[PDB]
Amino acid sequence: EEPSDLEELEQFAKTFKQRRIKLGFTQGDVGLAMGKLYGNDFSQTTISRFEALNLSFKNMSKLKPLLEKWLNDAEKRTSIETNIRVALEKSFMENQKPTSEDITLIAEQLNMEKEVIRVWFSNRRQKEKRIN
Amino acid sequence: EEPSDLEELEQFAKTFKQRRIKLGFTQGDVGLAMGKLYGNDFSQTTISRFEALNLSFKNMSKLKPLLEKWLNDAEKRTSIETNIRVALEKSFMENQKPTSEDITLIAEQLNMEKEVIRVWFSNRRQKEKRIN
DNA sequence: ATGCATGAGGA
DNA sequence: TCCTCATGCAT
DNA sequence: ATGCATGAGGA
DNA sequence: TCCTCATGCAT
Repeated sequence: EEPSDLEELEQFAKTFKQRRIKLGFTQGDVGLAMGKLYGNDFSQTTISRFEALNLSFKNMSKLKPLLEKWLNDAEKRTSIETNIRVALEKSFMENQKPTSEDITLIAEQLNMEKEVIRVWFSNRRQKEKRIN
Repeated sequence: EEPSDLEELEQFAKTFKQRRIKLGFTQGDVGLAMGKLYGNDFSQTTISRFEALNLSFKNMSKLKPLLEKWLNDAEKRTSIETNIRVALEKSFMENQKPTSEDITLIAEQLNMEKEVIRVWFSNRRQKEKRIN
């Protein structure tokens, strides 16, 4: 094993956030600098997820090398109802990956558009793969 | 959470390795291409650790964004004795972070240079923070 | 694929 | 000094 | 900081 | 179609 393991990534995240704050940069500032200085800008959202390890170990591993260059050098949409959420969570608990059919049922059952439900389960499986 | 969570990073790693092999590139080839095309070369070791998630979630998160640019576009040293290792592991089990004093003891006790032992525990704590 | 090491940054 | 974190030479 | 979404790539 | 994975707009 050559790449950073989980404990090391947690330390890098710690260090990165300290340096950013020490230097007076916002998460947004860093994301913008990454595009200006290294050719790949990142959003405030991604910088926030990285610093909190709210990403999978696979994604954190891709990003760490990129953010490390910065560190060295610096030196219509629909909103889901509260009750529908809980039920959705309950379902996720039963089956993490419902089929197109299971899903269609669950949609009508909750009276929600199919695509919205398909996406909710996709987002939920992704969140479950996050470190934090 | 915006960055990739653990499950998503595992999927990206899977995908990345499949594409690399499908395209006929070695891990070394990719590491070299990253320097030629994106300005930050990586070693075969890092590409191997990334593909196996033998890095922390923090480090995987840094690397994923960088390797993602590639993926899109492609489309004197001392050797430790076997018995000393086991004992060292036993020790690690008792105390993960021994002090300079604890360490010095353990060194003489095993008749090994101090620095070598300090480094072994540092490497061991790092390995423990890895996803895999 | 991985053991032993280095080096930057902060401790 | 000495840790953490990222990374890699040598094997 | 995070809910809901998109889009690339493969399934 | 439809998943996984990376990423972000809008809130």
